[PDB]
Amino acid sequence: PERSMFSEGFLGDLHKPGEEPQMYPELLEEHKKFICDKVYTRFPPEPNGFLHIGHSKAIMVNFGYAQFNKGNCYLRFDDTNPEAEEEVYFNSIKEMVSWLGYKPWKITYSSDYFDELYELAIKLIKSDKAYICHCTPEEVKASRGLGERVACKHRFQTVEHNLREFENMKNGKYNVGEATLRMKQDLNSPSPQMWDLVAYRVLNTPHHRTGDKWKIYPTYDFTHCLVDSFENITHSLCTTEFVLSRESYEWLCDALHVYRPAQREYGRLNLTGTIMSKRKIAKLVNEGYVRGWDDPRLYTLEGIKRRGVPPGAILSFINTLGVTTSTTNIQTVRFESAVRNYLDQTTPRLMMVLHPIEVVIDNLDESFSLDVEIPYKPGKDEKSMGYRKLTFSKHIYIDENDVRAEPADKEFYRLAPGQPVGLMRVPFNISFKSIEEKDGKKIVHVNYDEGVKAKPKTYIQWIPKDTAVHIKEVRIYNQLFKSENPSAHPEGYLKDINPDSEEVLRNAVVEENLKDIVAKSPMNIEIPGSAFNIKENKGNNTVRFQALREGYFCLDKDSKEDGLILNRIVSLK
Ligand SMILES: O=C(/C=C/c1cccs1)Nc1ncccn1
Ligand SMILES: [Zn+2]
Repeated sequence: PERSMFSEGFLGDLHKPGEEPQMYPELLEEHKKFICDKVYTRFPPEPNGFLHIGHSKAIMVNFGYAQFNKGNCYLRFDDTNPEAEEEVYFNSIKEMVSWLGYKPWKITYSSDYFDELYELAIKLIKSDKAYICHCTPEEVKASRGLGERVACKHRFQTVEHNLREFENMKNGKYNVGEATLRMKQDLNSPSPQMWDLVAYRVLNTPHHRTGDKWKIYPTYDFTHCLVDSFENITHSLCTTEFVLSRESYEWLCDALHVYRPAQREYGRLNLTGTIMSKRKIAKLVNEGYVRGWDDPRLYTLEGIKRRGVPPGAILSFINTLGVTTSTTNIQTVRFESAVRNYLDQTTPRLMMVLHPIEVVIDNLDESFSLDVEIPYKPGKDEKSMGYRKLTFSKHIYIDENDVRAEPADKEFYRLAPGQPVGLMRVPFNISFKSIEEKDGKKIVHVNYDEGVKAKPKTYIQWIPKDTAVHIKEVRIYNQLFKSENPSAHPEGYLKDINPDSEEVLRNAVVEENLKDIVAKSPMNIEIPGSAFNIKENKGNNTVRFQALREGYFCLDKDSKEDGLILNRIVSLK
């Protein structure tokens, strides 16, 4: 069957809610009375960019564990750092959580706790566990041993001197960088994540949610653990990148006599052949190598969604990988295989011709009409998706590569002189007659070999000409880079772009019944017995189908009724 990842490995061996290891075990009664034996997790994306595919593991681990155990999961924006904070990041994050079929129990912000965090900075100062430093960034490197660690004169300032200076920082007394608030931890400890970390930095800038009220803003080292305690996070799950930071994490809570959440780290998801440098990908969008942050060639969530990948395929893929402390190293070919096997089960089959050539069946009359009924998914579940009718007549389209004017060879099974080809779901074959040159285009004349039972070597797809839908653009996508390590290219990652990563076909046609797939979309066909049957909302990305001999496609963001634009999700293979 399908073994869930939440009952195995890293997630299946986590503690029960309410049994988080505490230095002071009496801080659980106020914690237990809030959780009521429910799991409480968080998702804390920083809203200064788009989510890539790695965040889908962060989303699945945190919302999925909360949902698997009938608990709750916060959607917490980590707007600790005040900047321009463009609203599209906040929306895109919300949409990508909702798109993956997870509903947050409550949407919160890190800025929501600036008041409570300022009170705990005083308590830490009053506890002689912090101090204000006026050191330059070069000075603290020497005090950290850029070597032998030495203390600073500020560390021995009286408690009342720290209180006096911090109230000055609050009221915009000093400039950016000239004054900090460092935790008084331990300099003999070998962990560099404990060499008097900065807890508050003076910024004197407006925050998009709080404005000019705050002139000093805390750091990540101060914010993560304390906001987890405020929201009674039973399991605070993050990537193994911050495993050394768990000492300072647990330190700050034990230094303030607050509930100490359990930070357990999992290995992040690393796809081979992916660059994660936000600046590098920014360079691509600006110079035009891709047509937006949601370009179907990117491994950002918006781009993967626009490529046409169904959300359930992503989750089904992360689940089969599992979650351990070991960081992965998965080839993108295994990701495309998962999406391919998912669409094989959940999409209807349509007839599309990418490089059409007009066919004239000479021996058929103009009034001739043979209705051919075709199921949307031939197989064990035919009657579930329904049937459709195509009218076979004198004028049809087939693919240029399915007809050749010279006799065939051992590798060519399609239309040729002396070698008839079968038309899908059509009783009898068509035989080659001649090729007419007309209006620049080529027109193949055939006979319909009616009444003669002869097995063809293959059956090709075809479109009725009179009711064919003409597609403005079909975009065939491949890997954006030629190699699996673009940053290691001797001439730079820009010199490793795949020029053929996007091919735009201008003359494709598809059968009329695509209009029927749009009307039934969002279709949301389910994989029996699978736990990853996510229902989607309306949108061109949900209009998915398989072109019977070409691959899987969907409607792009830019598609309209009088201007269809298709994306090739993944090859047929
Ligand atoms: O999509 C990204 C990276 C996306 C990011 C979003 C926000 C910060 S990085 N990288 C990629 N690399 C190789 C091939 C395709 N895609
Ligand atoms: Zn100092």
